[PDB]
This record gives sequence, C-alpha cells and structure tokens, in this order.
Amino acid sequence: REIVHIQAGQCGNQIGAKFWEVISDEHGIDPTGSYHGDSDLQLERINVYYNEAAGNKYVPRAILVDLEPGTMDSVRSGPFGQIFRPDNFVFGQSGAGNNWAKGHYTEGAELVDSVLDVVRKESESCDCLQGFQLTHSLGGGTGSGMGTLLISKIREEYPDRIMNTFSVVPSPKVSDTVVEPYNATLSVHQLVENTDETYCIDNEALYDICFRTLKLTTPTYGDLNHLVSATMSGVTTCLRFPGQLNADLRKLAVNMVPFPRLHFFMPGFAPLTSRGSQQYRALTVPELTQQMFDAKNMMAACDPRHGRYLTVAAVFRGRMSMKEVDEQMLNVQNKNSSYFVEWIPNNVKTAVCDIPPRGLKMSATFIGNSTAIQELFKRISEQFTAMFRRKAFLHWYTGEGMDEMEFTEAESNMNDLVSEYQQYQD
Amino acid sequence: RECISIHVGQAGVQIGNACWELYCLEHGIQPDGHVPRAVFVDLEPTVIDEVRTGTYRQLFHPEQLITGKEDAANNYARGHYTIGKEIIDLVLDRIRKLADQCTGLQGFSVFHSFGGGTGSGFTSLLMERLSVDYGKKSKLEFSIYPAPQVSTAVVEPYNSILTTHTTLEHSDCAFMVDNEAIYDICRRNLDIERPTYTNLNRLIGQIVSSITASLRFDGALNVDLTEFQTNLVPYPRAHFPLATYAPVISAEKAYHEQLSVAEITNACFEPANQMVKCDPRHGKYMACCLLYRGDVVPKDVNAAIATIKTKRTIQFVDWCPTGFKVGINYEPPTVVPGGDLAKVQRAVCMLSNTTAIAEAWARLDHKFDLMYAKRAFVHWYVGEGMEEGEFSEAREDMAALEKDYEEVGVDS
Amino acid sequence: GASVKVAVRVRPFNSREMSRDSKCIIQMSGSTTTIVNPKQPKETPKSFSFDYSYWSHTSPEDINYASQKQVYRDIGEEMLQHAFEGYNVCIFAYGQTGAGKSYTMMGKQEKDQQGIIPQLCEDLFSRINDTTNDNMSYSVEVSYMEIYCERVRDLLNPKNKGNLRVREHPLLGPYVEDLSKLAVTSYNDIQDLMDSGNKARTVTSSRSHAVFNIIFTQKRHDAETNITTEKVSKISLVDLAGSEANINKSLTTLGKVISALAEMFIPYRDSVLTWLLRENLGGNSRTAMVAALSPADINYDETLSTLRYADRAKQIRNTVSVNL
Ligand SMILES: CC(=O)O[C@H]1C(=O)[C@@]2(C)[C@H]([C@H](OC(=O)c3ccccc3)[C@]3(O)C[C@H](OC(=O)[C@H](O)[C@@H](NC(=O)c4ccccc4)c4ccccc4)C(C)=C1C3(C)C)[C@]1(OC(C)=O)CO[C@@H]1C[C@@H]2O
Ligand SMILES: Nc1nc2c(ncn2[C@@H]2O[C@H](COP(=O)(O)OP(=O)(O)OP(=O)(O)O)[C@@H](O)[C@H]2O)c(=O)[nH]1
Ligand SMILES: Nc1ncnc2c1ncn2[C@@H]1O[C@H](COP(=O)(O)OP(=O)(O)NP(=O)(O)O)[C@@H](O)[C@H]1O
Ligand SMILES: Nc1nc2c(ncn2[C@@H]2O[C@H](COP(=O)(O)OP(=O)(O)O)[C@@H](O)[C@H]2O)c(=O)[nH]1
Ligand SMILES: [Mg+2]
Ligand SMILES: [Mg+2]
Repeated sequence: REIVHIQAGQCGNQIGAKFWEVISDEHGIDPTGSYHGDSDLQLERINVYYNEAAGNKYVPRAILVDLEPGTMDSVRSGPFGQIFRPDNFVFGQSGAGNNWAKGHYTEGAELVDSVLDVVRKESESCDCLQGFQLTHSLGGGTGSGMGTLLISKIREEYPDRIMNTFSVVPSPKVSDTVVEPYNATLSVHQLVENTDETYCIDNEALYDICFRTLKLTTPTYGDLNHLVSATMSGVTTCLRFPGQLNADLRKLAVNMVPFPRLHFFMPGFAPLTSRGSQQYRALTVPELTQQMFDAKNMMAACDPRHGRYLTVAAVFRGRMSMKEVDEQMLNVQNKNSSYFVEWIPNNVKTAVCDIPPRGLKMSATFIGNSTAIQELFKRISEQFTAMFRRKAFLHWYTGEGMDEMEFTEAESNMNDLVSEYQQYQD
Repeated sequence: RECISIHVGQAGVQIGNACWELYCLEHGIQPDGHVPRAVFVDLEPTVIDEVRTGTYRQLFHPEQLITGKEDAANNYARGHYTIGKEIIDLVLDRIRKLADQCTGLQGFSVFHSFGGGTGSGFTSLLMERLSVDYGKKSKLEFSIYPAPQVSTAVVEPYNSILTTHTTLEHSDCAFMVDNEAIYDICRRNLDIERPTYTNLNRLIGQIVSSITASLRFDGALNVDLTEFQTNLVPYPRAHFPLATYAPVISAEKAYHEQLSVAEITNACFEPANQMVKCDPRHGKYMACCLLYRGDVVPKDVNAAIATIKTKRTIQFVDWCPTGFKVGINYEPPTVVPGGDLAKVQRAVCMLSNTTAIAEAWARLDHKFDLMYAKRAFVHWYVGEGMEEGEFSEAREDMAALEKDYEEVGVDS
Repeated sequence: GASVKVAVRVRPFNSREMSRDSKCIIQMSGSTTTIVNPKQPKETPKSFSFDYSYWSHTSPEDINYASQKQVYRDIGEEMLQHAFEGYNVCIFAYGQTGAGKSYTMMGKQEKDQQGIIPQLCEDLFSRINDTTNDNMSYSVEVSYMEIYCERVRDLLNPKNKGNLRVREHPLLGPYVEDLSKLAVTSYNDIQDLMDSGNKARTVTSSRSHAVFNIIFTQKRHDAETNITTEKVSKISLVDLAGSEANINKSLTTLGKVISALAEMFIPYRDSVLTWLLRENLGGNSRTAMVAALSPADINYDETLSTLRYADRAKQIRNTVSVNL
C-alpha cells in the first residue's frame, strides 16, 4: 500500500519538516542517505512514504505547496531539507497574502495545475495507492485556501483513495492571526466535504500538554510540531507495520466514521512523560489508557469530558497482551458509560502493532471521534459572525474576486456541521 | 479421507499458523519436511507475509498463500462483494487444484474470524462457492465469533450478522471458539494476565488438533468428519457447536496432572472451561461429541459419561435420548515444548450444540440493531455494492435463528 | 400542513422471475396491499394501507388493471393541480432495481405507455393553452439532471463533460450551479428536450438518479395599475436508482431522512440528492412517493423493505404555503 503526504502552506510545511524529521528516524533514512535502520523491519513497508531511484536514496513522496518562497527556502535550506526531490517544491513566488481567497481563487488557483501535475506523478508512482496525508493551518492563505483546494481537486481525481487531514484549527485564547475565523470557516467547509479523516490540533492545547505534561518551560514551535508529528506517525506509518491486530487508514476510517460528514478526530499520544525524572516506566498499559483517555492530553482544544464519543481508536504499537489491551478498553468503556454514546456497543477500536516508537518500550496513538469537537466549530463559527456581521476585513477577500454569498455558505455549512454533531451527543 | 482447510482473514491465518504448528509438532515433521494441505487468504498482504517471513516459512507453497495487496477493510460488503470478489476465483482455483490432487476427500476445514472484513465477507462467498461446487462433502467451518463485551472492530456485528446469514445455508457444522471466553481460561485455568494472541491460537490450536489431526488418525473409536455433522447437527441450519478442552492445566503452577478420566470429563461441562461465553445459562445440550485422546479405557468413559447422563442439572434436550458420541483416539495430546500448556497423558475435546447459543446469537443480534437503527457505518457498505436489502434481509435471517435455537429446545 | 402522499404499484413478472417460475406474493384490495412470505407461508401475511394502490401485474385487458393513463389521471393530475394553486410539488419513484420506477415516471414514448412525466407536461401545456383570460400569461422553464455517484450531470447540455457543483444559496436554498434552464412554449418542445435528455443518460442495473424540474410561472396582470403579481411553483419529478460506497450514498441517506422525518437533526447534506430535495422532503412542498413493487416471491425481502419505507413516508408531514 501507499500514501503521498501534502505540506500545504507554511505551517503545514513547517510541520512537514517535523513529520519527516521523525518518520525518517522511525525508518532509518538519513538526510539523503538510505536505510541505516537499526532493524530490518523498518524497510519492508517503507514504500508507503518513499520511492526507489538510486539505491540509497529513498525520497519522501510528499508535496510542498506554498506561495511564500522564504518558507520552503528555510525547510529546504536546513536539516533534512535536502531529501525532497526539487520536483516536490510547488512554490508560488506570488504574494502569499494571508487571504483564504488569495490562495484559493486568485493566486493559488494558478499554481494548482502545476501541483496536481505532480500529485499525479507521485500517485502513479507504483503499486497501489491508499490515500494522501495533508498538513496545514486553517488560519491563513496558503494553508486553508490553497490547501483546501488541493484536496477538492484530489477528491475528484481519486474518490477511491482516502484523505487524512491534519488541521491546525485556530486556537482559542489567542489567535496567531486576525481574520483567522475567515480563513478557517472557509477551509473547514471544504474539509467537511472532501477529506474523510481529519486530525485537528491546537497550538495551545499543545502548549498546555507540552508545558504541564512535559515540564518543558520553553516549548518552541519545533516542539509542538514535533509532538504532533509523533501522533501522525503512530497513525499511518505505524499500522503499516505488523501486529497481532493491525489496521490501516481504512479500518481506522471504516471504524471511526459513523456518518459521512467525514468527522474530525482529536489525536493523543501515549507515553508523554517529562525526560529524566518522570521516566517512571509506568507503562504496563493501564498507564497508557490512563493517559490517552484523560482530558488534558487531547491535542484538541475541547475536552472529551464535555461530550460523548462515537468512536475511538487506540492504535497501540509495542508488545502487549491482547488481553490486557482488550480488557482495559472495557472497564474504560464502563467507568465512563456516561460519555461514550450508547448506540454503539463497542465504540472503541483496539488496534495493535508490534514494534514501538524506536526508542520507547510501549506507546499507543489515540484517535478520538468525540462529539466534544462541537464546542470548537462553535467557537470558530462564533468569531466569524461577530466579525462577518460588520464585514470586518472582508474587502481583502472580495477585492480578490470572492462572493458575499461564499462566506455565507461556509459558515452555514460548517455551522450546520456543529448542529449534526449534537444529534449524537443526545 | 482427507479434509482441506482454508484459513481466511488475518486471524484465521494467525490461528492457522498456530493450528498448523501444533500439527507437525506431533507428527515429527520439522520446519522443512512434507507438504501441507490447505490455503491462506487475506486482502492485507502484510499478514500472510508473516507466514512468508516468520516460522513455518518453507513448509508452504507460495501457491497456497493467496493475497490481495489491495485493501482489507473491516467491512463485510467490501470484502464479500467489491474487493473480495476479485480474488475468489483464484482462491477457489487452489481449493479445486488442491482438492483434485488428493484421493477421495471428505471436506474443507475453514478457518475464519466472524467479525472481520476478509474473514466475514470473503469466506461468505468462498463457502458460498463451495456449497455449490462440492455440495457432496463436509463444510465444517471453525469460527472465532465476537467477544461478548470485548469486541474490537466498531462494526463487528455488521460483519458477523452478515457472515452468519450467508454461510448458514452453506456450512455443515460450524465450530465456535469465543476469543474472550478463552481469556478467562488463561486467567482462571492457567493463570496469566499476559496472554498474547499467540496463545489463544495455541489453544484453539489444541482443540482443533483433537478434531482433525488425531481423529483422522487411527484409534479405538474413530470418528470421521461426516460423523460429526451427523452425530452433531439435528437440523440443516449449519448449526454451531462449541469447542471445549479438558486438561487445560498450567505447566508450571499446579500439578495434579494425573487426573483420571472421571475428572477430565467432568471438567468439560463446568462452564468455566469452554472457549465460549455461552455459559450453559439454560441451553440444553442436544448432542456432544466427546473426543478423547491418550490412555483411556472405554469403560472408564462408558461410565464417566453414565455418571453425567444422570446429573440432571446438565439437562439434555427432550427429543434426545442419548446424545453422546464417544470418540477415542490413542496418541495422547502434544503440548508446545515450552508454552504454558500442562502436558497430560489424556484429554477431552468435547464439542456440542447447546440451546445456549440462543443467548450468544441474541446478544450479538441486538448489537447490530442498535447501530443499524441509526445506519451507523452503513454508508461504508452501500458504497461497496450492498443495499438496505442485504442488511435488513440478513437481520430477518438470524431472527429465525433466534427462534430456531429456541424451538428445537425449551419445549417438549 | 400536508402529508406526503404514497402510492404503491406492482408490475407484471419480468424475464428473471418467469424463468424461476415465480409465484405472485403481492395482493391488492382497495387501498390495502398484502405481501405473502414465500419462506414462511404459514406466518401471517403483512398488510399495508396506502393512498393509492396500482395493480398493474396483469394487462390492460383486465378490468382492474392500472394503466399509465390511469396512474397519471389519479396522482399525477392531483399534483399538477397543486402546482396551479401555486404550491411546489414533487413526485419521486422509489423501489428495488427493476421494480418499475422508470416505466412509471417516463414509460415509453410509444403507443399508450407514456409515464407520469410526459403526461404531466402534455397536460400542463394543454391547460395553459386553454386559458381564456387575457390577464393571465405563463412561462415554463425546464431543467433535467442526473445524479451518479454524488456527481451531477446536465442532461440538456451533453456538450459539457463537467459535473456541476451543488451549492447552497445564502438565502434561497440548494441549487445546481450552471444547470441549464430552458424556456419552452409548447409540449412538443419540452418533449424533444425530454427525449434528448433520456438518450444522454447512462448508458443493466441503474445506479443514477434523474431529476426533471419544471419552473411554472403564472403572471396575473391587474388592469388599473400596471404591476404583475407572479405565482411560481417548482415541479420536481424524480426517478431514483433502485435499492439493493459513493455510488449509494444518496439512496441510503434518503432512507435515513425519510425515517427521521417520520420519527418527528437530519442528514440532508449527507448526500447531493437529499440536499437538493431538502424542501420537498420536509419543506414547503406537496410531495408524493410512488413505490414500485416486484410481484415475485424471489424478491420478498426487497419488496418488504420498500413497503416499509413507503409506510414511513406516509407519516411525513410538511408545512405548505402558496407562492403568491
Ligand atoms: C533516554 C530515553 O529513553 O529518552 C526518551 C525520553 O526521555 C521521553 C521523555 C520522550 C522524549 O520526547 C520529548 O521530549 C518530546 C519533545 C518534543 C515533543 C514531544 C516529545 C524524546 O525526546 C523522544 C524519543 O522518542 C523516540 O525515540 C520515538 O521513536 C519518537 N521519536 C521522535 O519523536 C523523534 C525525535 C527526534 C528525531 C526523530 C524522531 C516517535 C514517537 C512516535 C512515532 C514515531 C517516533 C524518546 C523515547 C526519548 C527522547 C529522545 C528524550 C517522550 O516523547 C516521545 C515522543 O517518546 C516525551 O514523553 C515521552 C517519554 C520518553 O521516555
Ligand atoms: N483467537 C484469535 N482471535 C483473533 C486473532 N486475531 C484476531 N482475532 C479476533 O478476530 C477479530 C479480528 O478480525 P480482524 O483481524 O480485524 O480482521 P480479519 O478478519 O483478519 O479481516 P479484515 O477485517 O479484512 O482485516 C477480532 O474479534 C479479534 O479479537 C488471533 O490470532 N486469535
Ligand atoms: N406496469 C408495468 N407494465 C408493463 N411493464 C412494466 C411495468 N412496470 C415495469 N415494467 C417493465 O419492467 C422493467 C422495469 O422497468 P424500469 O425499467 O421501469 O425499472 P426500474 O426503473 O424499476 N429499474 P432500475 O432503474 O434498474 O433500478 C422494464 O422492462 C419495464 O418496461
Ligand atoms: N503547530 C504549529 N502551528 C503553526 C506553525 N506555523 C504557523 N502555525 C500556526 O498557523 C497559523 C497561521 O497560518 P500560517 O501557517 O502562517 O498560514 P500560511 O502560511 O499563509 O498558509 C497560526 O494559528 C499559527 O499558530 C508551526 O510550525 N507549528
Ligand atoms: Mg487482516
Ligand atoms: Mg429506472
């Protein structure tokens, strides 16, 4: 099987560097080097993310889409930056304006064809394609607009292969941009209707989870990114490993989406202990479920405790008892019968790889489909209206060839999306 | 004389590798000896690959190892219809190529995992295409039906109410081994909170050895495969008996091993030892095939059973005077060199049809409704060449399986 | 407040059924349809009551046979009249693959077998042309589309190979962007478009849906001042794919929408079909369902499933108001 990553925008891009920083080491691939793999198993399934050309050069099969040179020229001028074949860099030296409209209708719409071109060169690579990984932020141009287009096109070209989306939904407390809800509401819209698996991460849900669950005092972006990339590795790549009970994107999809919206999840990693001290090793297993299922530790902003779950997928990856795994999951399902929805006898989807995260003994990625994420699109949707009402920075959109009915559309859509999700919380 | 076997679904393949292990182990045929007599099907390469990479690597022909690099999908539909279809031909071909090479066979011991994609769906049509190509044989499918509370897949029931209805009108005798109810045995009758799948497999890998292996093997009271279905199914519904083993004692902890027949047989009817969460909560047995192996005196049996026939609290069906098929083999069991199985010199792999499953099916049917009641993951099948028909019409199916297993009992 | 009208129609045996020596398990008497289960002959037969029951299992020589003209003059004229009153209307055919949905909606453009759509169009123009009040003028616009795997194709514009985008107008509801809407001034012109549209469909189990829309505008001219008050009614005639993925999203979603409405959030947006027909299902529209039924024993489950969805549809109720 296979997949082809997609680094839309700067963020989605910045993260690319971290997702590939990791993944590679979790596959023994040095900058341009080959497979130094401490083992021999980190190779029989690599294909999922690379391509064979030389014999020591397995190049990441991702796409780097962005209308701001400097960015990709920071990712390509640093560490692992020199492993991507230049063909991968689909830049847009234009003005990468922070407008969803500027990267979806006017500026991005041009650079698109020169992207799809490659997304096809990579898809028609070899063997059988599974789906595409998509990273980006719903709070900017090259991210929400242009990346949200990249998919609307992808999903017309292969409505068969899957589409996981890793979105950095606009954090609450403080917005790292101003129109944010504009660029956001507009991209979520496109998401709820193309990709079929979305993993929403919040820069501040991370800080928290990174400053209190990792006594880490100076959580640089690199970190946040790093933590995130840690989860997306547990998801995909991982399951493309052996296991007593293994799954793969689809299983994950076909066990997690009760209703076609596409629904968005909230990823959570397992061993998340501070370096030295904490290295408690309390990782027998009840310790991992202890972790994963708590409020804090959910990369999302919202707290599960604020709304039932529809599905859950503990994708563990480290030798354990299909008994102490299958078992724990249960008590968990009974101690919290309250929030776990009922019309699904077994919400949880236990998954079990074998080999764990390179240096760790036992981990377990969590992919939750809780109704709690209602209280986020609400947020976003609110911010919109409060500012849409006055058409705040709307001239930067319309003036870019947009529509007063376009914004209406998205909000509503994504706004209805909130509605539905409640239809199950009840 | 023989009995081919088709291990379908990752699980049916893991269990397969296991049951297949125990085999050579008690036949003195190391890694590289003769030639198996089965096949392996899966729509996820990486798993059958485990049989291609791991142990018992060269004991198979890359011809009896079928794979569909494509996608597994934990959904019946896709595995049965859409994808699973493409492979079937090829699959069949082997069970027609392997079915020819032999000499007057008896049937195909099928190994699948009820609630899976490749295991539920696919087989559904595999057994389907068999019942027509060899209606004149035995179709005993050995299943691992849905843990009563510890299921895995979110949809499981969708996949198991569908493998039951499609296979029902095609199997001869469906053996059932409950994944969870086997754990209990690993906790309560062997002690270990560290049971790897690789163990449950060693277990069924045992109970199964008692079925084919040893039985098709000479003895003081041989029992052919046909024998089963005959002495085991009272009615055409591909009736599903339950597998049970007796000396499930730990090869470390306790040691009373020397547990004469009189004991090991009583240890079969206590509900805490039956590889199935179908505790005889009321289910009246209606036929049991006590397969013994090792040093056993026919009188010991034709007495140990007599004592039972008169315990009454073990209430057998009405319309059934005597429902005890005593199968005696010679060669004692054969435990893994150093797993965790005791290793006695006699065992009792008793299987049976019990009005008990009236439960197990019930509890699994109900599940289904809850979700169907909201269509839950329905769009996943529809979009895979299925319809509101196949679901609703396979629900009605089992409905008359809840009435069937009710009527054939509880009444006189 | 107007409930969804529901009719059931049983057709003659098809080749498949005759070949299996199928027996008829459907019985009709008055507004009651009873289905016998061939599997469990001694179980009590299930009975259903509907607004209309069309026994079309035999032939026109039969006195109790329901012909094309009779089905139309019944439910068809009823809906057409509602359109003249100013209400939006919808008639959709539902049922198992091959049960007779297309025969009922389109029929054959030959001697005596025209379905509801051609007859309604002919009736619509005949009525408009018999108008004797010169203060009344009319306009008729038509659109014809196909929904296949959630994609929309314009049947009156085959030149185009792009699938049209289904959108939500911020104030006016769902619509197909760039879908052809042609004005027609005669039954012959609209029938040519219908014929042209039918030929460009795909292309033998259908898994596409066809939606034929008519925008009927009535203009009343008031003599004294010169304002012209408009009266607009949208007539949607739907021929659904049969019931037995992206290929089946619409049909399954419709089932859920129908169940939800009968139960009274609704997943209208879960599919293009339920999205576009949102107002006809639970909105301001006089709607009718024509459930096509196979008469054969071999199709018991499918037929029973259809009778049950038609039974729920009967329970749907919609708030209607005239568009004046
Ligand atoms: C001596 C020793 O055992 O060191 C550990 C360690 O101290 C701890 C604290 C690690 C450490 O992780 C962090 O401090 C961290 C920093 C930024 C963001 C997130 C986490 C570690 O850096 C991370 C590193 O993780 C791995 O090696 C995994 O394979 C992981 N790899 C990466 O994230 C990675 C990092 C740099 C370069 C390339 C990859 C992984 C996890 C999931 C999927 C794929 C890969 C491990 C076990 C450790 C150190 C090295 C200190 C922990 O994290 C992980 C992801 O394992 C933090 O809590 C856990 C518990 C570990 O015990
Ligand atoms: N006893 C036993 N049960 C197993 C084993 N592997 C899986 N199972 C059980 O069988 C079911 C899992 O089926 P899956 O592995 O998801 O799927 P599959 O049937 O192989 O086919 P796909 O869904 O297409 O992958 C669960 O109920 C597991 O508990 C095994 O090795 N032994
Ligand atoms: N009342 C009827 N009288 C005579 N023939 C009929 C009647 N109803 C249906 N048929 C015929 O039976 C078949 C079913 O036709 P249609 O072709 O009407 O099915 P659907 O439209 O039911 N099929 P599908 O679109 O594939 O899901 C056709 O051959 C029709 O001509
Ligand atoms: N986790 C994370 N968030 C980022 C990174 N870079 C920008 N962001 C977030 O992305 C949003 C800004 O969008 P940006 O990526 O600049 O848009 P674009 O570059 O125009 O497509 C803010 O909410 C930031 O917190 C990053 O490297 N990691
Ligand atoms: Mg599998
Ligand atoms: Mg038709």
